[PDB]
Amino acid sequence: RPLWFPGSQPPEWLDGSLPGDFGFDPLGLGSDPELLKWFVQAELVHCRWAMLGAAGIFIPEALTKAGILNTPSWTVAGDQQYFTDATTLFVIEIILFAWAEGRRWADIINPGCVNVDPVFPNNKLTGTDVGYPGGLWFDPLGWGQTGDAAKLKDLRTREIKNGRLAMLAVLGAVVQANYTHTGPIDNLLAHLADPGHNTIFAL
Amino acid sequence: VAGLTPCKESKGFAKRQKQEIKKLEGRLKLYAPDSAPALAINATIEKTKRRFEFYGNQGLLCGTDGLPHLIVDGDQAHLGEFVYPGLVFLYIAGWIGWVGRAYLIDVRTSKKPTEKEIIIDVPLALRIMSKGLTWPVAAIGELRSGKLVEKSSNITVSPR
Amino acid sequence: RPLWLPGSEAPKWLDGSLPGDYGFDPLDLAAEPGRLNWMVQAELVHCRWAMLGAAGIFIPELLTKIGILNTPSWYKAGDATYFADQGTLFIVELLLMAWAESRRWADIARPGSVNTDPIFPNNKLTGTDVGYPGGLWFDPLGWGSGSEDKLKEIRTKEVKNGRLAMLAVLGAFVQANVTHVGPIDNLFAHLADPYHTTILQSL
Amino acid sequence: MQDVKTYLSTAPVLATLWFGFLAGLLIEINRFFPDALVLPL
Amino acid sequence: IGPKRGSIVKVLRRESYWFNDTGKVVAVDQAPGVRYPVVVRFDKVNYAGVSTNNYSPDELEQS
Amino acid sequence: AHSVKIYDTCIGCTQCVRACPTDVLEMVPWDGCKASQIASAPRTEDCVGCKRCESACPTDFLSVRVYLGAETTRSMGLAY
Ligand code: CLA
Ligand SMILES: CC1=C[C@H](O)CC(C)(C)[C@H]1/C=C/C(C)=C/C=C/C(C)=C/C=C/C=C(C)/C=C/C=C(C)/C=C/C1=C(C)C[C@H](O)CC1(C)C
Ligand code: SF4
Repeated sequence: RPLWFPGSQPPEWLDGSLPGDFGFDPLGLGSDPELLKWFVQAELVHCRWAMLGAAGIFIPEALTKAGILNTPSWTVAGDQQYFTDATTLFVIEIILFAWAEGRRWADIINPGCVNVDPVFPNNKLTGTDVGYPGGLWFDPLGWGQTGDAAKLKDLRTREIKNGRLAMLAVLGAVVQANYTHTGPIDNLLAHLADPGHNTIFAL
Repeated sequence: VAGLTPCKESKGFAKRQKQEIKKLEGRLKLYAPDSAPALAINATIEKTKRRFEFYGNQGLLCGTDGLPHLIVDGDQAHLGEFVYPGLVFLYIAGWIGWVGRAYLIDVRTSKKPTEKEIIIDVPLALRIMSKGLTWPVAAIGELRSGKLVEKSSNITVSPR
Repeated sequence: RPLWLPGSEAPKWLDGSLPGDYGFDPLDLAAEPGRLNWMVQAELVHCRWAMLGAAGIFIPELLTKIGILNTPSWYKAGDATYFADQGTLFIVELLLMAWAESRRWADIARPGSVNTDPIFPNNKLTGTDVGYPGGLWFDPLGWGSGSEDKLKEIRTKEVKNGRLAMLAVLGAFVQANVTHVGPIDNLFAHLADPYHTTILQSL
Repeated sequence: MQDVKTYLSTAPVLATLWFGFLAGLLIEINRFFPDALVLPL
Repeated sequence: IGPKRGSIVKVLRRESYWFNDTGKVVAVDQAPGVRYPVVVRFDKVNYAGVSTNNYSPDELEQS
Repeated sequence: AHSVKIYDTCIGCTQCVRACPTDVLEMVPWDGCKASQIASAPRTEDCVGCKRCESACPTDFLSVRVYLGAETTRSMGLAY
């Protein structure tokens, strides 16, 4: 078992059964079993929103620097004008995510209850674990439903560790915009020129 | 009503608007026009001018002091002075009184009823704080069903 | 049966016999014994007054937009003059509402008591269930009798069309309060620019 | 969290968290809607 | 004597703190000559902090 | 001086005598409790009136009861 602090004893609540479990709990906030299942569910949607966040921050701004796309910076992207006002873009999204996350709220509380499509009862999700819904809408290639459990755990471990790098990255993009007032691709190319000086201590 | 002029046509109410901006304009004379403390007094003046234009547009009654007076009798012109925010208040105050009453019933039928009042059971509390929304239909419903009041034979009464 | 919230336990009072039962009593307004008999009668007048309300608010305003009635708006219909005084028509209504609702009040209190005529007692109402006064005056086509599974479907169709009308009439009320435009024109201003005619833009 | 949330559910902490939210709400009502003497609705 | 051990009684004694209050009987003394044999335990303490008090069977009814 | 009265609600728990600082109360035999003893106040003229016995009585309401009446040099607690 790989662990974050190789001399330390791993915690009792982190038994290695969860994907991406490396025993990192110094404050011990996942000690309660009922709160640990909520926090794993909190970490899953945090990971996937940050990877979707990192593909809208670092991917199109790299294409903006390379001249592939003329999209604005991620900090000033909400300030731009669209066909729908940004105040009423939220309540369209809030209504659309009251069905997306509110039906996800029932799956965390009651597993195996919102897996059936209400409009057409023949359609259902091929998922058995909380946080991994499956089905055609979410797993159209069927890679997440495998018979073997060792490959399935490593692929979920691959999902978590790709997630938590982006949660460092989107948080990294927030503080870089607050400190340097510059896009993080432009902070990378400034750091790729002279990495000795172009850092956080360049002021 | 009650010898009070409306505040939109009150000369004393317009005098208090004139002498409040003039107090704040003289405070602005010792600052730079683009300075940070001058933006606070400029926001104070626009807060004052918003206030006086809001009081005159609501049909407020101003006396001889130039001050807006509230008519709490239940006048059809004056509902938002006492009757409308009173019904808004009593709904909120009855919400506080109904979710505190329903919490005590929910913890009286418990193993240790006194440890649930120093340590308030938030999943038990938050599931009835939502239920305090519809409380006039639940207070008079408990009043009509007899569950709101306790009979005097089961109430601790000090002797005569 | 389907419920208002998947993964949520149905309340013990709403057991699924009542037409239109989706286990929707989150605030417990019909818990008490003997209370759900009053709240169905309350739902039935409110749903039928709203379907009477929606046929007098939207249908004459829709035909005013076509222009084959030229009826005034419903929120300005109290200012319209008639052959009677507008204040007088209130009290003549509540003398007729004193008769019609107190005959309905005794049916909820003592069922099977006021189905007979007060004047010519050979005329008796054929309704058996509380809240369904079958007779020649109210159901002349005899659609309120049959099998219990067939009767439950048409009683489900009253309240599902009735709950929509309640939401409708409550919508027209708030629309006429903050926008001061009649609700068929509010529909036609929403099919032109839907993302600019929203409750946030109307505040 | 079997005992940390029990401490967080105590009477002084829940009074601080509620009145922190309550005075936090009533201050933010008094920013966007200040000088409110008459309810217009 | 007494109503029952382990039963719910209501105190009719005027000067007690637990007048018209639900109490649980824990002991009834069957020795003759005892004026207040029924020992009733209460969920709430009085101002002295105790919950144990002795009452006669004439000052209690079953509720 | 002070009149200390014992009532029949006493359980013979003896703590009214143990709380007495002027030796007023004593435990006499009795037939009305499990302990088969009741308090009494023979030296009630020595009573200061402090009601330490009423503070230590677990019976609701109190079995020992001190009524503050005529006060003399015993019940005033003076040394001069
Ligand atoms: C995915 C993680 C990640 C990555 C690769 C970067 C990369 C960069 N950051 Mg950094 N940063 C991060 C997250 C990240 N950061 C976080 C979480 C914060 C909040 C504290 C910031 C806040 C921050 C500021 C305010 C600034 C930078 C700047 C920079 C650049 C110079 C290096 C430096 O001074 O680092 C500073 C690093 C930190 C303050 C935090 C350490 C970063 C993480 C937490 C540790 C490493 C994690 C992981 C092992 C990285 C894997 C890298 C791998 C892909 C090769 C560099 C391109 C500077 C810049 O613009 O350069 C011109 C700048 O001024 N960063
Ligand atoms: C676990 C543990 C253990 C024990 O408990 C102790 C402690 C220490 C406490 C711990 C730890 C912790 C931590 C580290 C935390 C952190 C986290 C994070 C950072 C997150 C993020 C997270 C993040 C996230 C989700 C993110 C998201 C994002 C997004 C949406 C974005 C978006 C966008 C885009 C696309 C672009 C455009 O143009 C703009 C926008 C719109 C802006
Ligand atoms: S303290 Fe009270 S109960 Fe105990 S012996 Fe003295 S008088 Fe009796």
